[PDB]
Amino acid sequence: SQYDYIELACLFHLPVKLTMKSGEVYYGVAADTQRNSQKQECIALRGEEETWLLETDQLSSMEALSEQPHFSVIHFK
Amino acid sequence: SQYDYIELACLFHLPVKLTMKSGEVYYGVAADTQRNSQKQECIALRGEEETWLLETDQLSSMEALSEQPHFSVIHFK
Ligand SMILES: [Mg+2]
Ligand SMILES: [Mg+2]
Ligand SMILES: [Mg+2]
Ligand SMILES: [Mg+2]
Repeated sequence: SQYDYIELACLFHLPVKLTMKSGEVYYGVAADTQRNSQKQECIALRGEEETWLLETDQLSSMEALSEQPHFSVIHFK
Repeated sequence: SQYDYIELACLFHLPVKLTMKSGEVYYGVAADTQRNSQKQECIALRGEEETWLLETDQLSSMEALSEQPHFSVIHFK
């Protein structure tokens, strides 16, 4: 069917590179999905120095930073 | 879910103090995960003058040498 690769990255705490529709890039460990204070759906990404709540509606791509069988680069919407 | 702190240390190239089950201590920068020539899973630790392939099965503890929001210490076994 249809795999939720965001959910799967969080389930396995995968290291990922996230690119936003703005073009900004973030690197870190996929921690969890949650809503931010604005009630927008987010992925919690634990980066080197801080954790970001990044809106899933604003994701352009998610890239694996490790070898695993699930994905290399996922391009969204 | 459970985090791979060896993977995360290498992802962010964290400075770490590694204590082996022998009691030997190594300091350096976490570089990469790879198998050694004996096919054992290792962390490549870049020391001051050389890089060591240290078996992950032989790790006792990994201590942070920098303040960061991932760990101060990880104990194995
Ligand atoms: Mg939205
Ligand atoms: Mg750094
Ligand atoms: Mg010296
Ligand atoms: Mg072994």
